[PDB]
Order: sequence, then C-alpha cells, then structure tokens
Amino acid sequence: PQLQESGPTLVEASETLSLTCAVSGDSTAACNSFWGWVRQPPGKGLEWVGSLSHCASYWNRGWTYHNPSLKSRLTLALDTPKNLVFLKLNSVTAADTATYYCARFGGEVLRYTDWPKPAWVDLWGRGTLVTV
Amino acid sequence: ALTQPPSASGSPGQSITISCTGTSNNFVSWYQQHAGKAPKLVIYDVNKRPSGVPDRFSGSKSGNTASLTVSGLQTDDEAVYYCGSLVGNWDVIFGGGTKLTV
Amino acid sequence: NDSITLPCRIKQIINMWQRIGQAMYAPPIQGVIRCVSNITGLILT
Amino acid sequence: NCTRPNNNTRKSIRIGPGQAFYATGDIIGDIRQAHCNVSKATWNETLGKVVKQ
Ligand SMILES: *[C@@H]1O[C@H](CO)[C@@H](O[C@@H]2O[C@H](CO)[C@@H](O[C@@H]3O[C@H](CO[C@H]4O[C@H](CO)[C@@H](O)[C@H](O)[C@@H]4O)[C@@H](O)[C@H](O[C@H]4O[C@H](CO)[C@@H](O)[C@H](O)[C@@H]4O)[C@@H]3O)[C@H](O)[C@H]2NC(C)=O)[C@H](O)[C@H]1NC(C)=O
Ligand SMILES: *[C@@H]1O[C@H](CO)[C@@H](O[C@@H]2O[C@H](CO)[C@@H](O[C@@H]3O[C@H](CO[C@H]4O[C@H](CO)[C@@H](O)[C@H](O)[C@@H]4O)[C@@H](O)[C@H](O[C@H]4O[C@H](CO)[C@@H](O)[C@H](O)[C@@H]4O)[C@@H]3O)[C@H](O)[C@H]2NC(C)=O)[C@H](O)[C@H]1NC(C)=O
Ligand SMILES: *[C@@H]1O[C@H](CO)[C@@H](O[C@@H]2O[C@H](CO)[C@@H](O[C@@H]3O[C@H](CO)[C@@H](O)[C@H](O[C@H]4O[C@H](CO)[C@@H](O)[C@H](O)[C@@H]4O)[C@@H]3O)[C@H](O)[C@H]2NC(C)=O)[C@H](O)[C@H]1NC(C)=O
Ligand SMILES: *[C@@H]1O[C@H](CO)[C@@H](O[C@@H]2O[C@H](CO)[C@@H](O[C@@H]3O[C@H](CO[C@H]4O[C@H](CO)[C@@H](O)[C@H](O)[C@@H]4O)[C@@H](O)[C@H](O)[C@@H]3O)[C@H](O)[C@H]2NC(C)=O)[C@H](O)[C@H]1NC(C)=O
Ligand SMILES: *[C@@H]1O[C@H](CO)[C@@H](O[C@@H]2O[C@H](CO)[C@@H](O[C@@H]3O[C@H](CO)[C@@H](O)[C@H](O)[C@@H]3O)[C@H](O)[C@H]2NC(C)=O)[C@H](O)[C@H]1NC(C)=O
Repeated sequence: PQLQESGPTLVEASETLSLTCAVSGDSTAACNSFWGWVRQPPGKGLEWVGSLSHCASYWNRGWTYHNPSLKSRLTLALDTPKNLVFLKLNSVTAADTATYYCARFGGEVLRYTDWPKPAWVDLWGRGTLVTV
Repeated sequence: ALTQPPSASGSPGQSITISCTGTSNNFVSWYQQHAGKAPKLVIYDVNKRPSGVPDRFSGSKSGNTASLTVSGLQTDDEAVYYCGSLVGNWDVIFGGGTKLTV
Repeated sequence: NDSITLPCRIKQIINMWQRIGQAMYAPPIQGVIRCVSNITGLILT
Repeated sequence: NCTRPNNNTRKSIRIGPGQAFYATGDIIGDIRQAHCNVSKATWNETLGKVVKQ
C-alpha cells in the first residue's frame, strides 16, 4: 500500500486548492478503512480534516465526515476504480499553508454500532507542502 | 481537546513513559513521525501494535489518561509522537505533539 | 412520532409443508433489507 | 417499516456440475437485528377504534 500525492504545489490566493492521492495495493471500494486527510502546519500539531467512504447503509449512498470549521470551504471525493482520493479547499489563506498527508483511517469501520467510527490512522502518506 | 507535554527526553536504556489527557473513549491511538518524514502508526485501539512494531512499546490507560511506555530507549527513537482520539459524534482530534529527543 | 419498534429474527429454512412435500432454503440477500408495508388487518383469538 | 440492517454478502460456492450453493459471507456493518417501527400515535388511534368495535 502506497499513497502518492499529486497536484499544484503553488496556488494563488482566493483560488481553489486541489490535491489528489493515488492508492496502490488496496482498493478504495473496500469497507475495511475510511479515506481522508490530515494537515500538519510547519511545526504545529496534527489537525483532522475529514474522511469519507462509499460503503453506505439503507438511507444513504455513503458517509462523509467533515471537521466542523472547514466544512464550508472543503470538498472530499473518492474515485473507486482508479483508487484515487480528491481534496478541494476553497478560499485558501496563509493559515492553510501546511504539509497535507493522505490518511487511511482504521477503527470500528468493518463492524460498527449505529454509525462507523474511524479512529486510528494505520496508513499514512508522504504528504505535500502547500504554500498559499 | 487532547494535551501532551512539549518534550519528554530520556537517555538510552532508561524506561520512559509519556501521557495523554483528555480521552473520553477507547478510540485512542499513537503515531510516530520522524523529522521531515511521514507518521507511522505504532499504537491503535489503546494498546494494540501493528505487526512489525517492536514489543518494547506498550499502551495502558488509567482513568482519562492514556500512557505509552518504552523499555530500552534507542537512538533511532528520537521523533515527534502524536496522540489521537474520537470525540463527539464522529469527530477526530489530536494532541499538540511531543518531541522525544535522545 | 414515538413509533414502537418490534424485534424480528430471520429464518432461511422454513417448513410450512415439509410433510406434504419439501422444505425451502431462502437464499441470503446481499446488502441491507428495507420494505414499507401497509398494515391493514389483524388476526386475534 | 421493516429493515434488516445487516449488510450480508452472498458467496456462490460450486458443489457439483451446475449446482451452486449461496452461502452467507462475513457481515459488513453493524451487529443489529432486524426490526419494524410503527407510529405510536397512529397505532393508538387504530387500537382505540379496534377496542370500540
Ligand atoms: C454493503 O457492503 C458492500 C460491500 O461489500 C457495499 O458494496 C459497495 O458499494 C459501494 C457503493 O456504495 C461500491 O462503490 C462503488 O464502486 C463502483 C465500482 O464497481 C465496484 O463495485 C461494484 C458494486 O458497487 C461491483 O459490482 C464491481 O464489481 C466493483 O467492485 C463504482 O462504479 C461506484 O460508483 C458509483 O457510486 C459513487 C458513489 O460516490 C458515485 O460517485 C459514482 O458516480 C457511481 O454512482 C462506487 O464507487 C463498492 O464497490 C461496493 N463493494 C462491493 C464489494 O460490491 C454496499 O454498498 C453496502 N450496502 C449498502 C446498502 O450500501
Ligand atoms: C426505526 O427506528 C430506528 C431507531 O429505533 C431509526 O433509526 C434511526 O434513523 C435515523 C435516520 O432518520 C438516524 O438519524 C441519524 O442521526 C445522525 C446523528 O444525529 C444524532 O445527533 C444529533 C446531534 O448530536 C441529534 O440532534 C440527533 O437527534 C441524533 O441524536 C445524523 O448525523 C444522521 O444525519 C445524516 O444525514 C445528514 C444529511 O444527509 C448528513 O450530513 C449526516 O452526516 C448523516 O449522514 C441521521 O439523521 C438514527 O441514527 C437511527 N438510529 C439508530 C439507532 O440507528 C429508523 O430510521 C426508523 N425507521 C425505519 C427503520 O424505517
Ligand atoms: C399503502 O397505503 C398508502 C396510504 O396509507 C397508499 O398510498 C395511497 O395510495 C392511493 C392508491 O390506493 C393513492 O391514491 C392515488 O393517488 C394517485 C396520485 O396522487 C392518483 O392519481 C390516483 O387517482 C386515480 O385513482 C382514483 C381511484 O382511486 C380515480 O378515481 C382517479 O380519477 C384517478 O384515476 C389515486 O387517488 C394515494 O395518493 C396514496 N397516498 C399518498 C399520500 O400518496 C399506498 O398506495 C398503499 N400501498 C399499496 C401497495 O397499495
Ligand atoms: C416509514 O418510512 C416513511 C418513508 O418511506 C416515513 O414517512 C416519511 O416521514 C417523514 C417524517 O419522519 C416525512 O418527512 C416530512 O416531510 C414534510 C414535507 O416535506 C415537504 O415540505 C418541506 C417544507 O415543509 C420541503 O422542504 C420538502 O422538500 C418537502 O417538499 C415536512 O414538512 C416534515 O417536517 C417531515 O420532514 C416524509 O415526508 C414521509 N414520507 C413521505 C413519502 O411522505 C414514515 O414516517 C416511516 N414510518 C415509521 C413508523 O418509521
Ligand atoms: C469464519 O471462519 C473462517 C475460517 O474459520 C474465516 O475465514 C478466515 O478469515 C481470516 C480473516 O479474518 C483469514 O485470515 C487471512 O487469510 C489470508 C488468506 O490469504 C491471509 O493471507 C492473511 O494473512 C490472513 O491470515 C483466514 O485465512 C480465513 N480462513 C481461515 C481458514 O482461517 C472467516 O473470516 C470467518 N467469518 C467470520 C464472519 O468471522
């Protein structure tokens, strides 16, 4: 399992930041783990961004969890055949300059109660530096 | 939120313990990140280790404080350690990170 | 709404006429199951 | 409303020329048993009219 990030490393202010993770060795359709992102500002701690999974229940076509503050300005996307993850951040500010890591979330994902619980990050990515 | 000490240095060979306060559930996990590199899962489900992670690392919990213990420190153990937990309905939070220096 | 909830178990082997004939194995259904039904009547004793 | 929340999976295992048994694979999702809800208000009205008749 290898995660390869690709996309623009330099984006202009007020524009749309786009990044794409390429999974190798595992399927994104697989319901065993959630797929999302974790950003690390140059020095500060790890902050949860969000994650999703297409493996749904009877009332939805999938699950997508967003960090309450970034919800309005973010969009998460999964391409299942190509095993690719997409991340779009609108209206980026100098506070968003960070090393973004592609994260695979483990937890009570395969056998949960009421709702899926992604918790520990078993597989990380190399990450990329995004400068605003 | 999750809170961790800024540093917790120790000489090689000594048994060392780091803590994490603020956990409300058992979805506690520990990741190791070397300087300029990527994090690696080292502890999940409070105390479980991924295959290939040395057995010197152990995880325990007392009350609302989780703890990681290393018996026999090595020079390659110097890194930034992060804690993570599930809170609220489905939210995930981390600690500030602790710089373990040999 | 405060709708009452009733627990239901599932069988895949049923014998409504095993003696007249044979038993039936209901094949498993992949995925989650959900049907909405009008309850129009009752049978009492 | 009746639901079986378990996300079962079907495993077709061949047991002879042409014959194929459909086994139950490992569960995906919750460990919840099937159930049915009925609106308590409507069922209380209906039960009242029932006891009247
Ligand atoms: C119970 O658990 C099972 C797991 O076994 C779930 O099945 C998965 O369902 C998800 C969708 O919820 C599938 O993801 C989809 O993958 C498609 C690629 O084909 C694969 O999956 C299909 C079955 O869906 C297989 O038949 C096929 O062989 C491949 O394995 C994509 O084409 C789908 O895209 C569609 O949905 C996405 C959602 O965002 C849209 O964006 C797309 O435009 C498009 O509409 C989708 O990505 C997953 O592959 C399934 N796995 C398996 C093993 O079948 C069940 O969904 C779950 N029960 C319920 C009720 O959800
Ligand atoms: C038969 O009875 C069962 C229970 O006995 C019902 O099961 C429930 O179904 C509902 C769906 O209508 C589920 O509701 C979900 O709740 C999630 C959490 O909300 C809780 O938390 C908030 C804030 O703390 C409370 O205010 C709230 O009251 C709840 O306590 C929501 O997050 C879900 O929303 C989803 O949709 C939105 C918009 O699409 C998304 O943005 C969300 O991320 C999320 O995906 C959802 O509303 C409830 O959890 C179920 N309960 C159980 C125990 O499973 C059946 O619905 C009912 N009818 C049948 C079976 O037909
Ligand atoms: C389960 O019960 C629900 C009610 O609890 C029921 O929903 C109702 O079904 C009836 C049909 O029996 C619907 O009535 C029809 O609605 C359509 C669309 O509005 C109308 O076009 C129809 O009118 C034609 O039929 C009439 C004869 O009844 C003609 O006189 C008329 O000129 C038209 O040709 C008809 O009225 C009703 O709308 C729904 N209710 C709701 C809220 O939608 C459901 O059908 C039941 N399930 C089953 C499987 O029977
Ligand atoms: C079994 O499942 C049924 C569904 O298959 C359940 O019926 C549904 O019940 C919900 C409430 O729990 C209803 O939702 C209501 O919708 C009305 C009307 O919505 C319209 O108007 C609003 C503006 O008011 C608009 O914004 C919408 O877009 C719609 O155009 C709301 O006013 C209510 O507040 C409520 O949200 C569903 O409408 C209803 N289904 C149908 C087809 O009517 C049923 O309750 C379930 N029973 C049990 C026992 O669980
Ligand atoms: C019901 O029981 C069967 C067997 O008793 C279970 O199948 C077993 O599932 C495990 C995974 O939980 C398999 O382990 C993995 O197998 C792969 C095969 O290549 C291996 O490469 C991995 O390293 C790992 O060991 C196991 O092979 C499989 N079969 C057996 C004989 O153990 C099944 O999961 C059970 N169902 C439920 C719902 O628990």
